Amino acid sequence: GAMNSSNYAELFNNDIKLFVDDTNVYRVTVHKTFEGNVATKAINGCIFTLNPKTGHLFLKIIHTSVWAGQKRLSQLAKWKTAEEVSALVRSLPKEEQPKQIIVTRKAMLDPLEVHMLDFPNIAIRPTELRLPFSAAMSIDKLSDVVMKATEPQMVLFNIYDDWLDRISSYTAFSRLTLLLRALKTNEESAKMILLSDPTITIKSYHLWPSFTDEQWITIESQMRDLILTEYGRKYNV
Amino acid sequence: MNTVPFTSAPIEVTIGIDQYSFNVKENQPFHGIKDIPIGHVHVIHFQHADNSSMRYGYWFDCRMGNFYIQYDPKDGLYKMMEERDGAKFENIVHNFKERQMMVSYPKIDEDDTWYNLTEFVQMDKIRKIVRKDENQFSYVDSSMTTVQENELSDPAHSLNYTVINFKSREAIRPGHEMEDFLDKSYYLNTVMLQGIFKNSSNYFGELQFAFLNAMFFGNYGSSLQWHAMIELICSSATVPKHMLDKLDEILYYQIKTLPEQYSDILLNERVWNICLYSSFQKNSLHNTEKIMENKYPELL
Repeated sequence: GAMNSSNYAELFNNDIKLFVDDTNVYRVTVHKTFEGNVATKAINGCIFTLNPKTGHLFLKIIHTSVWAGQKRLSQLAKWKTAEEVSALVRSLPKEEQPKQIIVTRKAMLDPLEVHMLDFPNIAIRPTELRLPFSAAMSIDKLSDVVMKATEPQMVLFNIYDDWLDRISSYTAFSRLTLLLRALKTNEESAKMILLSDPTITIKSYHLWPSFTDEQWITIESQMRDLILTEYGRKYNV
Repeated sequence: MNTVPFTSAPIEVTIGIDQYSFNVKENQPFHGIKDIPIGHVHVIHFQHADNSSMRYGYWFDCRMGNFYIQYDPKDGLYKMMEERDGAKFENIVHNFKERQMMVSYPKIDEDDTWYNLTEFVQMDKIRKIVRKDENQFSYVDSSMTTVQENELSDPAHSLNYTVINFKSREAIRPGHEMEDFLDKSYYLNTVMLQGIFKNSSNYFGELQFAFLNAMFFGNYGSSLQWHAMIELICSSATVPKHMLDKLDEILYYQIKTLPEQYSDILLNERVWNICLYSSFQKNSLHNTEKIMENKYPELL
């Protein structure tokens, strides 16, 4: 069934699993027409498919051309996400195919179950976790490869950089969810915190800065503060 | 006009015949049911006074043989049996009739209710769903599970309804996942109508047989099969006009006959709200929507 706080350590066991987040698949800007009606213009999207154990991100870029002359786009987006995840799975060798796929939105269950009928042993699960994977487009290099894409593309990243050299997958996922929660709550402030010291750079092959263990504790502390302030503001408490 | 004689009534019992029922007292001189209309299937059904659990009964057609009921004190139920001796049977029936020991099938001449509930139901199809080939009649009870319920456990005592599963390789063509899930026309028309049932008459017969099992025995798997078969039509964009017109007529008489007080257990809120209000056929079931809205507005 559903993945919650109670079964949280299961994310870091040796059963291959993938989170699928479809939030950034169908992206639009809403604008006024010359006649003063409203109209949407789609921009490039992305499926956010993550192994939480390894940090291996499968970023399927959804180019605007996939929407051309299609109807009910927000429904189609769920199905197209399900098609692409099913295609990814089939493309992996048997021993790399997941034993579970956790969707971050319950509306993805039926599309994904139906696209995965050929895989009866892969469990499709919802989650009670409010995961901030929507903020993935606040990571500059991910945002950059999506917006530049001129055709459908799959780009492979490690969202944990080299962190698993020094910390466990539990701690790496905690760090990642904290950075993404910060970026989601106040993007400007989060990005300021991450780059305010110019001596700390992002390696060409990395997504986040090259922080020492001490510096990660300072950063993580600054991210917690950012999240609580914004909360106190939101709710006047 | 045909007859199902009873050898005796040794235990107090509520006896059902189609949509009618009679209380019989323990050792009452009851010797059966006469004037049973030829041309339809019938169901004789039982609910013991002492144990109001296990409703149970027999589907039969009088054209196929001479049938009687006899209590078995060992297995503790009213059993149907066939009498092969035509002259012994005629002589039993004439005696009980002369002594007026038989209730008359109480059909009102205006009243097409049974016809309307069993229009497509045929004994040959019931005997493929309920497999006991040595008998020309079929036993069903409250507790009998379906082939589909089993898969999710004694195969002999199962209800072999056609398995319908919206999230099955049967229901979904590879590369038509969204089309086939959101519009079940290919499942309905190619897989089920052309493929399995052969024609809408077999499909409607199973639908109507499933409802009657749900209504008369409170058989839960029967109710599930009845709703699945309604849902497959209503969830299909492409249905022959004649099938939609007939479905409206079928469903109207099922809703019309349902005991008012069992609507809560026999009707699936999600299926009915989806079929009448959300589905492709939301506007194709005028009679059904009007009786549902007038008789069970709570459910909707």
